[PDB]
Amino acid sequence: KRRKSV
Amino acid sequence: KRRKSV
Amino acid sequence: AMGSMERASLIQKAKLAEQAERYEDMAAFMKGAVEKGEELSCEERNLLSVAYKNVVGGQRAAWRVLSSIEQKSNGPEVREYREKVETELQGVCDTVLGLLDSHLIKEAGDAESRVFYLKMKGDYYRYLAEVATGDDKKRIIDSARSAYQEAMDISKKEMPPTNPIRLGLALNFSVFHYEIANSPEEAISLAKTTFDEAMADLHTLSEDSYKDSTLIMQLLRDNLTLWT
Amino acid sequence: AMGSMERASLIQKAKLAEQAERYEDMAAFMKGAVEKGEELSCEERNLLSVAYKNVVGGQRAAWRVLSSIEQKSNGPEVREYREKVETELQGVCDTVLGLLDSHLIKEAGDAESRVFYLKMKGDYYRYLAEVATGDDKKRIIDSARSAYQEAMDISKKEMPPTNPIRLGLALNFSVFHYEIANSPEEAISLAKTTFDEAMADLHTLSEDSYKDSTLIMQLLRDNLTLWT
Ligand SMILES: CC(C)C1=C2[C@@H](O[C@H]3O[C@H](CO)[C@H](O)[C@@H](O)[C@H]3O)[C@H](O)[C@H](C)[C@@H]3CC[C@H](CO)/C3=C/[C@@]2(C)CC1
Ligand SMILES: CC(C)C1=C2[C@@H](O[C@H]3O[C@H](CO)[C@H](O)[C@@H](O)[C@H]3O)[C@H](O)[C@H](C)[C@@H]3CC[C@H](CO)/C3=C/[C@@]2(C)CC1
Ligand SMILES: [Cl-]
Ligand SMILES: [Cl-]
Ligand SMILES: [Mg+2]
Ligand SMILES: [Mg+2]
Ligand SMILES: [Mg+2]
Ligand SMILES: [Mg+2]
Ligand SMILES: [Mg+2]
Ligand SMILES: [Mg+2]
Ligand SMILES: [Mg+2]
Ligand SMILES: [Mg+2]
Repeated sequence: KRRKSV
Repeated sequence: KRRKSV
Repeated sequence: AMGSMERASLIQKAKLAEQAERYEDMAAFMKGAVEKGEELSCEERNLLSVAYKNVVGGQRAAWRVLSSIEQKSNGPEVREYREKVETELQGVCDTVLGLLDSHLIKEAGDAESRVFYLKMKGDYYRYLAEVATGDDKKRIIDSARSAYQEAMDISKKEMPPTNPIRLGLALNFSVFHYEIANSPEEAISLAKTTFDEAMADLHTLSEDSYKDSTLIMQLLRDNLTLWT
Repeated sequence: AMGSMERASLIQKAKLAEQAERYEDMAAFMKGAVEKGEELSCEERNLLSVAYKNVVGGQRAAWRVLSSIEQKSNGPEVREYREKVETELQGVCDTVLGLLDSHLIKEAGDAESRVFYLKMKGDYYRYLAEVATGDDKKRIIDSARSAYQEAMDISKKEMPPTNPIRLGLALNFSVFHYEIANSPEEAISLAKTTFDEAMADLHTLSEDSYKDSTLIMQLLRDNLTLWT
């Protein structure tokens, strides 16, 4: 998984 | 479904 | 704008752009490669096709969204923005058609190349026909028809029924019949005949060629399933 | 180039472009709206953010693909094309940062607006930091840090712990710690503290606000799961 940003 | 083209 | 870049570097950069899903860059690199004046190889024709199909495909998908909104609406904003997208789409089709007329098609002597470029000519006139209105419109439709017909005539004389370019040509010409020419019976006849003649030639193929041909045969089946 | 279009028409066209997934057009329409000089509403700030996040997100994804190819390779083509993508990415970050400095941030007095624009300032410096090298680099990193820190300071004083902009700010600042500042412990501390304080404030929320807050809390949990 790639880390989440928003 | 949408018809296929290629 | 790609005039100063080596041909081989443009091709290499097109492949990098494809990996990066940068299809506008991919198309510009491939336009620069065509403009070097040399014929394109099989792999290079495929890069040219993939690049522009992705670019025009994004524009068409957007145009369909905006046209749907415009039709439900029927101020000037929706129509203006649909027109803007339409004009840019037209410009990309005109660019491709220009590459084909100056001078890809006239130098293409082998069946594989000539059929590939005439299929492309029919596809980009068909895209122009999707947005066209009136009789200006009739000549655009007949240009798509004529290019597809010449490609079909060569393909039938020069290529096996399982050849993937022949199969994709027939698939696209049958879509042209169904949705541009208002000829769904012709579309269905063409997709069925093409599917049947390819089925009967599969036995001649290697495992790899079989995989390539059956992939496009499945798209023919998908269309017949939708239309019947 | 959007100088002749009414503000309300630019906003309307931004919403149409979003529906059509035309994010470059969306960003240009929203840049034109900012350049009208008036503050942006909550909905308009969201359109501005969505538009540029999608544009820069495509450039970053491409840059990562090309950088990976370049690093495995280590002629000039891969490096040249990575540089081209990098320069265009830098230009978009500089455009956004320019909009924030001329003059969104200085006119933003309410906490919701000021925190939103300082988060954006930290995000676009962080994107510049992803591609930067050396110490030129240190000042870029510290610019991202400083903008995030000021946003965090306001958010803690002025917003509830469940506020979605506060939650997204913390999420992004924690990514900044983990992958730009080489401070994974700080990243983990910040994501955990933020998650915990939001959990304890959920009881105050409507069903709709709860849905909005828990959506971003899940992204915090996703990161902690990846990092621990
Ligand atoms: C995956 C197949 C169906 C495609 C090919 C193409 O496949 C080839 O190119 C791709 C790689 O770029 C395929 O993934 C690859 O396996 C190769 O056989 C196929 O041979 C032919 C040329 C089809 C059928 C008609 C069109 C050309 O207008 C066409 C295009 C491409 C390049 C794009 C879709
Ligand atoms: C779907 C949520 C998580 C998002 C919102 C946004 O949601 C809102 O906008 C979207 C519609 O454009 C949502 O789908 C909508 O439900 C609304 O609540 C959310 O309130 C806040 C502002 C999050 C958290 C931090 C960023 C701002 O930098 C942010 C951005 C957007 C506009 C984009 C993602
Ligand atoms: Cl417009
Ligand atoms: Cl380049
Ligand atoms: Mg040369
Ligand atoms: Mg028009
Ligand atoms: Mg020749
Ligand atoms: Mg032959
Ligand atoms: Mg006005
Ligand atoms: Mg550089
Ligand atoms: Mg103010
Ligand atoms: Mg408050």
